[PDB]
Amino acid sequence: KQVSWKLVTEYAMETKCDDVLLLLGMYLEFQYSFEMCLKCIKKEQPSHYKYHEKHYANAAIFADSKNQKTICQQAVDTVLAKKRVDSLQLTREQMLTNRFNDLLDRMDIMFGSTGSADIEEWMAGVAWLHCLLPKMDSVVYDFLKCMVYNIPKKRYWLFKGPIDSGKTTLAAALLELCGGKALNVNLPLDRLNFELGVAIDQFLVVFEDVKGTGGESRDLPSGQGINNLDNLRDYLDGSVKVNLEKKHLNKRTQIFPPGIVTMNEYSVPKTLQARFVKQIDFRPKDYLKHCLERSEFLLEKRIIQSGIALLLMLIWYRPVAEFAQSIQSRIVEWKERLDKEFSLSVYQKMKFNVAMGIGVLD
Amino acid sequence: KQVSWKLVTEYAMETKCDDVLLLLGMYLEFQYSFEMCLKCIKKEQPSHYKYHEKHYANAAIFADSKNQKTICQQAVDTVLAKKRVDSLQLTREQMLTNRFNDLLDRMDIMFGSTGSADIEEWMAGVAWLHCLLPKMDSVVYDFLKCMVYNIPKKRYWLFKGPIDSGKTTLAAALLELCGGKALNVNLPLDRLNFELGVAIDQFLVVFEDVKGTGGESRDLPSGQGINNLDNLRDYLDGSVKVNLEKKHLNKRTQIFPPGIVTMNEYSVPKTLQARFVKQIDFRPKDYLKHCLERSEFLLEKRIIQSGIALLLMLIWYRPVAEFAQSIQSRIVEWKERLDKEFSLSVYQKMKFNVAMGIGVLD
Amino acid sequence: KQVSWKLVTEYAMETKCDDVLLLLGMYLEFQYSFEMCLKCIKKEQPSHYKYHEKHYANAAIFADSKNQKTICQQAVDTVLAKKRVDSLQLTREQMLTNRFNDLLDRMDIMFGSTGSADIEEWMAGVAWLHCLLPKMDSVVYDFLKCMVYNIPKKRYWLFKGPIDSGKTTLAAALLELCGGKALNVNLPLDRLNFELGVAIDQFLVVFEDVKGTGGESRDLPSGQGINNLDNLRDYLDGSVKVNLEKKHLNKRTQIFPPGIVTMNEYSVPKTLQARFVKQIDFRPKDYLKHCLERSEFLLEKRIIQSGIALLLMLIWYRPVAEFAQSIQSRIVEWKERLDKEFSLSVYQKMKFNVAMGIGVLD
Amino acid sequence: KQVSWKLVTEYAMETKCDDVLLLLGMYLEFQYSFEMCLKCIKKEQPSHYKYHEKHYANAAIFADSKNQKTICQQAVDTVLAKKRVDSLQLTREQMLTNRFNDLLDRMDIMFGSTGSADIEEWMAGVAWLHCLLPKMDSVVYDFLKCMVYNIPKKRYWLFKGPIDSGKTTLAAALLELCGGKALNVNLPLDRLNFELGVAIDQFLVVFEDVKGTGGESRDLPSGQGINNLDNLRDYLDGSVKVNLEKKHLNKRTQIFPPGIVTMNEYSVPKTLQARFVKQIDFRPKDYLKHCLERSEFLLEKRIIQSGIALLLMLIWYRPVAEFAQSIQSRIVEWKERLDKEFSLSVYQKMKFNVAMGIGVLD
Amino acid sequence: KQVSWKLVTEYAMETKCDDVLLLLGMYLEFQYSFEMCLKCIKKEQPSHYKYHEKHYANAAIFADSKNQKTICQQAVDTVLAKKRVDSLQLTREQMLTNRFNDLLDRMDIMFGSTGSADIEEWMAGVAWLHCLLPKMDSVVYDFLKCMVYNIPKKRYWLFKGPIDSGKTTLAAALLELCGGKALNVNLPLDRLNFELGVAIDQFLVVFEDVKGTGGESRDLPSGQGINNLDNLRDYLDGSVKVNLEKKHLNKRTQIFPPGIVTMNEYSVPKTLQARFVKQIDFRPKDYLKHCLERSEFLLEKRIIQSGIALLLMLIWYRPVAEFAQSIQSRIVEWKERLDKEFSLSVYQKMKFNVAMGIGVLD
DNA sequence: TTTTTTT
Ligand SMILES: Nc1ncnc2c1ncn2[C@@H]1O[C@H](COP(=O)(O)OP(=O)(O)O)[C@@H](O)[C@H]1O
Ligand SMILES: Nc1ncnc2c1ncn2[C@@H]1O[C@H](COP(=O)(O)OP(=O)(O)O)[C@@H](O)[C@H]1O
Ligand SMILES: Nc1ncnc2c1ncn2[C@@H]1O[C@H](COP(=O)(O)OP(=O)(O)O)[C@@H](O)[C@H]1O
Ligand SMILES: Nc1ncnc2c1ncn2[C@@H]1O[C@H](COP(=O)(O)OP(=O)(O)O)[C@@H](O)[C@H]1O
Ligand SMILES: Nc1ncnc2c1ncn2[C@@H]1O[C@H](COP(=O)(O)OP(=O)(O)O)[C@@H](O)[C@H]1O
Repeated sequence: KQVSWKLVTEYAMETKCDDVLLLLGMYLEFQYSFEMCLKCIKKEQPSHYKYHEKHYANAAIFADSKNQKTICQQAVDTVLAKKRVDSLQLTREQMLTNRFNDLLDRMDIMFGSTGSADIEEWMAGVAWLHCLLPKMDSVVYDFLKCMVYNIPKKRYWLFKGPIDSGKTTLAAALLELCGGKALNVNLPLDRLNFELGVAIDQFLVVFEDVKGTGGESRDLPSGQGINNLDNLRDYLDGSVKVNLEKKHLNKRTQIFPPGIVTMNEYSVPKTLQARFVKQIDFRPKDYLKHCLERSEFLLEKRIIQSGIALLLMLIWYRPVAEFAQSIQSRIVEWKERLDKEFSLSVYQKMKFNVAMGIGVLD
Repeated sequence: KQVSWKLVTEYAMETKCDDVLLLLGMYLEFQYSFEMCLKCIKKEQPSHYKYHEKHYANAAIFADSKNQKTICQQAVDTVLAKKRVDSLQLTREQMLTNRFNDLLDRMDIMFGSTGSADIEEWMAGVAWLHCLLPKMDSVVYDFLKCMVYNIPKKRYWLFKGPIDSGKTTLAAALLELCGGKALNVNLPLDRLNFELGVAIDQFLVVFEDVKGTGGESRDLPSGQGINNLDNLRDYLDGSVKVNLEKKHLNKRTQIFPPGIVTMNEYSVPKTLQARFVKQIDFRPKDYLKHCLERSEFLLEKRIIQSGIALLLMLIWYRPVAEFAQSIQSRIVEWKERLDKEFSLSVYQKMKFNVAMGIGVLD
Repeated sequence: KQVSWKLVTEYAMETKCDDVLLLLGMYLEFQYSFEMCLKCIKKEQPSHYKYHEKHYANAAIFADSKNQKTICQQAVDTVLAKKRVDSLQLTREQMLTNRFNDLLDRMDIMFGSTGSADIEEWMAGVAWLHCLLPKMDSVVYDFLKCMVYNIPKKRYWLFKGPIDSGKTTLAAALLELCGGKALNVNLPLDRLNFELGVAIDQFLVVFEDVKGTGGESRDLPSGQGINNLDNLRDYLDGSVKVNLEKKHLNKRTQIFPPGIVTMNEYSVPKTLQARFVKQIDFRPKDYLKHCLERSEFLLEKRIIQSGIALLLMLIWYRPVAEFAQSIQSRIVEWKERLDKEFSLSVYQKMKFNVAMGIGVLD
Repeated sequence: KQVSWKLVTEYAMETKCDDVLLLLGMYLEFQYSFEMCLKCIKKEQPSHYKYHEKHYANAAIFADSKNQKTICQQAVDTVLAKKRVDSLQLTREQMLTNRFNDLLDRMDIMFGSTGSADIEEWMAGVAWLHCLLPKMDSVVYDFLKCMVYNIPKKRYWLFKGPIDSGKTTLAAALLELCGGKALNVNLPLDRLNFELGVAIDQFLVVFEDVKGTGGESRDLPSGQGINNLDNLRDYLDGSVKVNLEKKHLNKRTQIFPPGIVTMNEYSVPKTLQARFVKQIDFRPKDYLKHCLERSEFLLEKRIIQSGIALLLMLIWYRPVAEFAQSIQSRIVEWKERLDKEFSLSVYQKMKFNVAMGIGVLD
Repeated sequence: KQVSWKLVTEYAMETKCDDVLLLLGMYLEFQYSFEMCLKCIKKEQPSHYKYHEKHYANAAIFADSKNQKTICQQAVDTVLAKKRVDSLQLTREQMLTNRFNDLLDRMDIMFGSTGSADIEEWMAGVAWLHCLLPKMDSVVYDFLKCMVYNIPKKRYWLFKGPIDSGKTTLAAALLELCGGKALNVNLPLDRLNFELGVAIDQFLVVFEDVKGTGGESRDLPSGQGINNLDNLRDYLDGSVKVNLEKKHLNKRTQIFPPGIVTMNEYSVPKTLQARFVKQIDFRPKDYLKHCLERSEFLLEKRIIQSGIALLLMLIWYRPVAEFAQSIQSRIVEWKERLDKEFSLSVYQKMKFNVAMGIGVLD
């Protein structure tokens, strides 16, 4: 009998696998007998136990084959081909809707019967995130719409505040909610060349902790990031296509993606201040610090950094009609799921605990 | 049965794909039944629904095949071969006539029944651009004439002026009309060679926002760009061929393209001013600035940066005889469309609105 | 029924193609029917209409083939193989005699019944070049002997003088007459390897617009050229075989070509001054500018740079006996055309016009 | 009806080709019929008229074949394989004996009645060059003896002296008398990897114009060469096998060959100074230059640089027993044949003409 | 029939052949008949006449084969693979056994029937070193066993003395008895990290001429070398694995090799003094200089500075039963050779005349 | 792999 190359390519497509060694290893685990597989019976990894039943007959023949890495390469090139087709043909609203579909799939497993996580612990995360800024759910929705519409010169937001105020916490959650990357522009103009190359085909970027110079009475390290941003003005404005470089690969011409700049209270040049739409001032708050000392599980599970928490915030607060037409069905299912388990009185009691600096789940 | 490699090569020539991954992704999705195909029913992308019914039989057999990327690589070689043949054998008037034909195909789709845009928005763009410089249609035409003749020494145009003065708006629109690339020569010398390699076979080059030295006299940043340009003087003149390189590929010998330099008001060494045949001064105009803020659809849809707008300007103002004899019959059809859907009073009112800082549609 | 690889090899040999993409593109055009081809009926490019009828049957079999680039790579290597054989086996007099035959073939097509060139406009170029230096045909003939005899350490010529004085003009014309490559040595030492590799198997090199270190008090830019070139002294002499390099290919060992160095009034080290035979000083001549300004057809058609203009000068002034024995019989045919289509007096009027700063033709 | 790969390998062994494009070009010329072959009738090159009649039948079938470059690779590999066998298994005296046999075969054909050269002008070469130094012919013998012994850590020679002093013409003459390759180590140390790779299985290495640090006040610019050699100490000592590299081929483990360094008057670090066995320093002379001005055939025909001129000198001054025993019978034929024409009285007269600066002839 | 690839691999294994083109070249020699072979009758090399009778049948088929280099590549990979199995097991004793095997075989040649120098020069040098330092025949055997055991903290020996005392000249011979490299730790601390990386995967390290501070009190130059070395605590002691990096490579983790420090007479901080297991003081002796001056061939043949002189000393004095139980048989022959080629009394005569300051062969 | 990256 012969290997079906078509069944391998299907598995790669449905697993969304970019990687020749990961695919090869995953697929070789299907050769052992289905009826007695310990990895199925512990139900431990979803990308195994959902597929082993189908692929056993092909995996047995594949284990005898001589072509193995050649079969996996064609499968991986098919998955890479779809990504490139999508990048050039989807509108930004569809890219975001696909990303929410990926997140909702992970939530269904994570809060399912074999799930590890309590939904009570993640709703405590929504209560703590809501106290970080005024009107958080509007701020998150304004951010999403701004990244979708991508209007020239209305592309970037500035996060400003003392050390330990929440800047990296909120930024990391937005990066997970709509996939993106972090950049470090504090380097010399020499090395920036490959640093800016991380943004190739990304939806969103964050410039993390850019350092100015001067203001030394404030007790701040000096660096050159603000000078660099002032020379990188064209990338922030975004009217024109710029050349971007990865190590060993040819230059690509792109409209550089929108993003977030985080900084301490360094002085902005009047030039740079004008490229931003909004600045959000973060300030330290004593009640939130006392709360985290008495609700450690938020930090230790990394709940407050995670985009699943921001999505649960959006699901609770925003009306169904703001979401795109195809995802609305999953959302009304998830709303009814949540309203059945959290009474509004319990959620207001969670928020009242956070405002008092007491532990959330008393 | 066996795959027809000839039909794949035919598809690549009709859609003009250079990317092997993009061609592979496109061709695979034809494998599903044409009678049901959702993107054909939705009329989503012209690169798909115009072809699916023809290629369906071959795409099913291609999905079974074991040398898919060898098939796609040969098809991409075939499209590259036509580009190099056309580059050595066509006169620059024919190269430009072919670029106008591509744009007019986009305009037929874009302003047809399937398309999203409409003419009164984009024609207000042509009214806005005409207020930027005196006699804009003569300046655009005289530029096109210069680039087609490509006379040595008498070859490059210099745009200078304060920030927010429309240099990059015009330069990006001229770039989109002719086709070409933007280069950032502000770099260190040891990596300029790969930057200049982006010019290979292009029709235009635009050297964007080159920094000088001595800017503190004006409160301007400092950078090497103007000194690098003084070392590249051989590339600007175009008297003799230069050697250009892409990463991992052997050097190619050709005459460097003509084009545009944009800069802030640095002092220019007189040996470089001797090499620029025309200098166009841009200055702040407050009425243009007020008009954009009240007419922001001009930015949100990128109407003012786009070469389709400049071609509509040429169609409105130029007499039919100045286009090459091949494309004239297609242009009189467009003059008829525009003179049907508009009147002089409508366009005279749009320019009247701009000149008073009123909204262009008021 | 199978492709004959020998027919493609003949076509490549008769056409002299060095790159695989160009050979592939040319040959794929032959698959369409000979009885209707528009490119044959217009007689537009001579590489097509002379060969299509012979190759058509094979081209349709080539278009079905699974192996196309492999076929073309063998054919291109066969053309490169002949050029390597001749570079070891021929004397330099025969190399130049062959290059003159190639030029005289182009002159038959340019000035034939089926081409655009006007012999009066090209003989107007001879008048302008004959004014640039005194005794111009003596200079051209002494240059040619220097390149043919290739006497060690007496091989290079130096051109000095202001910007806009005819030095790059005459260098480009000599470079087309002999054939060769133009090289840039103003970049730093560490990437010169692949630049000097452009000189492999060539007859001439021209080092364009070399920059010195000093002279800044004259308002002349500083750079690395003369420092680099003083390290390269071993390449200039041609007493010893050097090692030359291209990407992915092994070291070639050969004597480096003779050539021309061009520069703008920098001072030169005594070690470099010892390795040039003759220095030519160019000083601006006002009447040549006012002539050229009224004679813009010279620049558009590039006549004053073209090697054909110096070959026409040699046919006008030199005796017949001092061309090689096989090419004399074609030169005497060209002597007769020029004495039929011009008198002396029409040529003497043109040369008087150039002295007067009037347009060359009147 | 198959191509004989055996016959191609025999042609490469008899011609001793070591480049694939050259062998391909040479073998393809044999496909045309033997009878009418214009090159065989004129007898232009021995590598053609010796072999065509034998190889014709195989070359016609080679011209139909489609593996052509793989056939030539296996033939060139066979020739490179034999040189490595010789390089290990021959006695080092016999390698020099073999190289003289190659020269003595080549010297006989060029002084044949069919040859272009003549005895008196090449003996003027012997006269001029023996005048260049004190006791020249015994200095050449001392060099040959030193290289033949190759006593570890007692190999290399220095030369030192200024421009136009004579060092490089002597080094070039020795290089052709032996087998050898010139190297340029003035480039930065990390690039030298493939430069040193040329010495693989060579007899002599010569380092030409190696530059020190400082001394620039004499108009002798600096470079990395001497610091490189002090790093490359392990290769001069060569008491152990070094590892030498070339592109896409398995690397060679070998002792680096004996050789010569030529320099201008730089300082030498004591660590490097200790490696060189002998230091034959140079001084300029004036009547020799007066003679060359009047005797231009010497440089035109490259008489003074060639190893044939030193071999004519060693034939002149050396006793016949000092050579190897196989060539002893050839050397008496050249001793006699040379004396039979060129008597000592006329030799002394023209040697006086050099000494007096007259110009050598009569 | 077909080629046996295993017969080729047997020849490569038994010849211990490391290199593809060398294997190809030697195996092709077996094409011709065994009975007639001229090399077999002369017996010039063992690698031919031992095998030709056996391998002739295969070599007749190998000559017709169309993929000869692939056969040889597999054979060489088989010999190279066996060296990496042996790397698994090498105890540091067995490293020194085979390091000696490589050096005796070069002694067998150089002093042999086909030799190049006579032991009467070498033995007077061995007698000279046997009076440079007290009891030195015991020192070298003790030194080597410290290196073989590589006991932590017991690793390093300090050679101290004023200039011209014998330090560098003995360090050369010990480094050539072992294998290793020298390091120059006088560099500023920034550059030391790359210098130390040269020790990657080696048996021995030698540190040369560490500059102190305060040595100007005796006109000694001063520098950081001692202060750098005092800070390399973990590299000297050898209890823990340390990181090493070459330029352009990733960091390697290993125990740092043992070694020798040679020092120009400065003071040593008592921290650094605790790192060295034994200190050797070298002192000027004028009778050693008079001896050298009256025996200058000792230096000019470089008798003193070789691992050959130290191995020859280990042969003379030490007993046989302490050499490894395999290699000890090869010292039987060099003992009996020396005991008969040289006189037990003549040694004492030349040590006497050395100590007398008389010429060592007088 | 070589080149590019690294230095
Ligand atoms: N608004 C706040 N008030 C008090 N503590 C905070 C606040 N936001 C965050 N923290 C504390 O600071 C830690 C780090 O927050 P992060 O956002 O990573 O720092 P930064 O604001 O400097 O980027 C959190 O884990 C939490 O313990
Ligand atoms: N005459 C003008 N006066 C003031 N602003 C202008 C004028 N023309 C264009 N603009 C502004 O130019 C902006 C485009 O950027 P641009 O000025 O071209 O950048 P740069 O000057 O760096 O090339 C537009 O967003 C618009 O607001
Ligand atoms: N006699 C002259 N006076 C002024 N300009 C001249 C003269 N001769 C040639 N030129 C100019 O030389 C230009 C070409 O450059 P050229 O002077 O040959 O080299 P470079 O600019 O490097 O010195 C032509 O476009 C032409 O305008
Ligand atoms: N005595 C001499 N007479 C004439 N020319 C000489 C003499 N010595 C050297 N040369 C010139 O220098 C070249 C090589 O000698 P060398 O002293 O090495 O010069 P360079 O230092 O320029 O290489 C010769 O080929 C020749 O052109
Ligand atoms: N103990 C000694 N007494 C006198 N001269 C010596 C002594 N040791 C070496 N020499 C001489 O000193 C020269 C330099 O030796 P070297 O090892 O460079 O000195 P150092 O001990 O400073 O390293 C030797 O070549 C030798 O001629």
